[PDB]
Amino acid sequence: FKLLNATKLYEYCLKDNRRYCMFVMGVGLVSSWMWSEWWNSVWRRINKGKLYNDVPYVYP
Amino acid sequence: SRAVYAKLWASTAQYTQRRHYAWYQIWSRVIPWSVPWGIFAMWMVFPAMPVEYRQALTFGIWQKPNIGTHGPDP
Ligand SMILES: CCCCCCCCCCCCCCCCCC(=O)OC[C@H](COP(=O)([O-])OCC(O)COP(=O)([O-])OC[C@@H](COC(=O)CCCCCCCCCCCCCCCCC)OC(=O)CCCCCCCCCCCCCCCCC)OC(=O)CCCCCCCCCCCCCCCCC
Ligand SMILES: CCCCCCCCCCCCCCCCCC(=O)OC[C@H](COP(=O)([O-])OCC[N+](C)(C)C)OC(=O)CCCCCCCCCCCCCCCCC
Repeated sequence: FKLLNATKLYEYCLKDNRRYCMFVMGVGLVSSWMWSEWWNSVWRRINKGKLYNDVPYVYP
Repeated sequence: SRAVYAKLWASTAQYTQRRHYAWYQIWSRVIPWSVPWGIFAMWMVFPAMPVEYRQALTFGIWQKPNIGTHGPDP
């Protein structure tokens, strides 16, 4: 709690509700995309050699 | 005295100017709400734009998701 209070996130971004909303919207925007790309990478990591890209078709 | 009554009468002559000042104050308090809602507008309308414009507006950070399909054909 001392660490968090030292970052002064409350003073600058959460004590005023207009800024609270700005924070919510922007953090949403960025976090969603990071989460998405991370799950993409996991989905490619677990399924290696099973997906379409990993095993090209070779013509006869 | 005429002088004092004149001053008291004149105290409110500039009603319209004070009302313009009030307009200014309330709009200054209100207008920052445009930023949250602006971000959300852009959030919703970003995937409607051309792929090139998505790449440009994010300074090249955004790229087509990689889900392991529709790769090149030799
Ligand atoms: C970690 C520890 C844990 C902590 C825990 C703490 C607790 C909190 C949790 C935190 C942990 C993480 C949690 C994960 C959260 C995130 C995941 C998440 O939320 O996903 C949700 C997830 C959403 O997934 P998705 O939507 O598929 O995600 C796709 C992505 O969003 C992909 O979509 P996209 O890519 O299409 O997105 C587009 C995006 C794309 O985003 C990007 O690409 C942005 C890139 C971001 C980069 C990041 C930067 C920051 C990092 C930098 C590093 C700094 C370095 C310094 C520091 C280090 C070094 C010192 O772009 C935008 O948004 C628009 C751009 C910006 C707009 C603003 C305009 C700016 C203009 C720019 C001007 C400048 C000039 C430009 C012009 C060019 C010329 C000059 O949920 C779902 O999938 C849905 C669930 C189903 C539920 C439905 C809901 C209910 C509905 C029912 C309602 C019906 C009932 C009635 C009503 C009921 C009412 C009650
Ligand atoms: C006050 C605001 C009220 C907002 C109410 C609006 C709610 C209904 C929104 C419908 C949007 C439909 C857009 C038409 C274009 C086709 C969409 C589509 O599916 O395209 C294919 C695309 C995908 O394309 P594709 O892969 O199918 O192929 C076509 C490729 N492009 C798009 C490049 C041509 O699908 C989407 O991305 C879904 C559309 C998301 C857009 C959502 C827009 C929301 C609008 C709200 C903004 C409000 C801001 C405030 C404004 C107030 C001003 C006074």
